[PDB]
Amino acid sequence: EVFNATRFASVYAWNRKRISNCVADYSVLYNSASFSTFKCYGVSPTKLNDLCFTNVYADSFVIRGDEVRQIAPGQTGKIADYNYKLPDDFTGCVIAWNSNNLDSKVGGNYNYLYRLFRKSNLKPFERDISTEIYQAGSTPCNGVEGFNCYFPLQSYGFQPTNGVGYQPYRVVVLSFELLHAPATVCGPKKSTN
Amino acid sequence: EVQLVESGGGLIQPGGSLRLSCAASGITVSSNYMSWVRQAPGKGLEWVSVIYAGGSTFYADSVKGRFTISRDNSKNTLYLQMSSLRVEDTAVYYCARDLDYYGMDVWGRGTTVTVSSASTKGPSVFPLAPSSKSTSGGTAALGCLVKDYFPEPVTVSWNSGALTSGVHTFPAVLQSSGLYSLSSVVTVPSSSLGTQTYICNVNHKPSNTKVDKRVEPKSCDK
Amino acid sequence: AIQLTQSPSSLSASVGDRVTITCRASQGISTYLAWYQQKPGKAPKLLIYGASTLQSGVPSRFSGSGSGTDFTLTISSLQPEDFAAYYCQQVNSYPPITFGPGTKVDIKRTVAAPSVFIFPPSDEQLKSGTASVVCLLNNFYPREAKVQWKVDNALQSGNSQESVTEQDSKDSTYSLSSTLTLSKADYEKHKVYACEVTHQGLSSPVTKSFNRGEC
Ligand SMILES: *[C@@H]1O[C@H](CO)[C@@H](O)[C@H](O)[C@H]1NC(C)=O
Repeated sequence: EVFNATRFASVYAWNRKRISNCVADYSVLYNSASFSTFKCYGVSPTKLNDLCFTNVYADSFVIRGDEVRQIAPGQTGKIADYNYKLPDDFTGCVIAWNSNNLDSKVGGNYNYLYRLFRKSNLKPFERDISTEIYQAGSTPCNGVEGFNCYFPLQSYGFQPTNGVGYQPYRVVVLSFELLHAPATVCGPKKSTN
Repeated sequence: EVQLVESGGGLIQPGGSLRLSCAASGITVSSNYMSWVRQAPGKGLEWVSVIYAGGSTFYADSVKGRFTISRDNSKNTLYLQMSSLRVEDTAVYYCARDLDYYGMDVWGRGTTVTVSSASTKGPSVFPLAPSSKSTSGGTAALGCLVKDYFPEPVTVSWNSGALTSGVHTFPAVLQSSGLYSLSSVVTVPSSSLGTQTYICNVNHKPSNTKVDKRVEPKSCDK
Repeated sequence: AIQLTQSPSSLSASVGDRVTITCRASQGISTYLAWYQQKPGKAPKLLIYGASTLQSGVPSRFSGSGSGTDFTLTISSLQPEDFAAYYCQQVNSYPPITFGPGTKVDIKRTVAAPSVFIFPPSDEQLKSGTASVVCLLNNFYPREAKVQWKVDNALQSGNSQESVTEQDSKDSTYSLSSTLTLSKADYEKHKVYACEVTHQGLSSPVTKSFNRGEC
């Protein structure tokens, strides 16, 4: 239901997934040639089949493929700086693929929104879903849009006619947690006759 | 009102290092996004950089190892420090403010820096005047040249900037002498030129010169 | 990268005439381009949001459209101050955002004969040994101003710098200038100075004269 979910969520409202007490088979993921990009930092995805983690987490959203390269520790992404901050010492894997067939409409699909304004970058894995009208200066907006009174969000529109640099991409990022606690995820490789 | 207050540069040889600034007189700087502009003469305008409310920076290809931009919220001022200049860098440069990512609001008047082999030289001013009888137009044409000055441009004002609506002027050109020159004309009733006299203020930043010239009639009655 | 070209590279229109300017893209953008107005010696100005969203304080006469790659602009009723040049700018991505050729849109009101004015060299200029044969073709339109300078009715066309100004929105006419850069001795040796000007406001090419007696 993470990779074959029919709809995803917007980047400002990125869902928060917990994986524990189950066996993770990443071979189903990296063997399939249906994902545009496959980046893992500080960890070997092939060797993930015989390692254990205290807790494994996933995040899913849809953004532009050109914005994907922004997501990296030590780097700043225009969306990422206000939608998804990532620690420098992060360890995990990032996978993304195009969704032109399912996330593009001839008339456009404007239902997906995104955070646009804030006065400081958020902390790693910190979300902001407040709908309060952004203030561009000293004069209070008082909840009425207009000059210097900007709605905090805006939308994305996508069409099949959009090019490769314009098509939406479905993004999945995996984060692994290893506290001073027993692990909850194991691998099935050692099964034999 | 909304307006941008810009620092101002000067004539520097290639490879020079300088810092500029620009204060926003419209809105508090911390509450908005802004930038600067590069405009090669007669070519176009190029994006260069931008700072983010989280303090993040982002450069263009040509300014990564060449330019640096900073801010003081208390001064409501956005700065810019340059390094490793080139000759072709000589071009009028403007300032960008972005109330929205997808557009532009208020342009600065721009600050100019010259990078060439010619040195700053004091101007030479030779006055001109026609005959008040010969004023074939109800408002006649006058003459006052600021020549052999380097570099351009020239601030314009005649008396105190009061008489400006009717004022018409020609663009300065890099003359055959390798320097620039220009002239300005003021609009007054032709009867006034029979007796009256006016001044033409000049404010040279690049040459630190201020020349104001009177317009004496030659006493055409004599 | 996206490459752009603006059509046309010059245009000819009258007061209230429908002016339509179009830009074309090589790649498919949805709503991420900006039409801007920038008069010479004047700053650019916001015109549109997306493709057809009006901005603040702009008369409704301004109009625009375009999507996919072909990107248009429209003026419902041309206005005299609209003498300017139009270009494009994309959103985000790379800094450059290259565009097409330069354009001059010309306003049609009338056709007027050029006005000839002449100034003498200054006393300092005489002492500078460089007389200024200053001529001003003011209030003329079209810009097709043909200028000949025959000193004592003998042509010396070289070593002079010509400065031409754009049309003025007040009078819908261009202005031209020129000034000669030689030695003075011949000037006082010379007697009468003549300028020949040909323009569509003249039934026949008019020529003026200026004797040395006038200062
Ligand atoms: C998702 O569903 C498709 C068909 O509906 C299937 O081919 C694919 O294997 C599924 N994904 C995974 C990870 O099993």
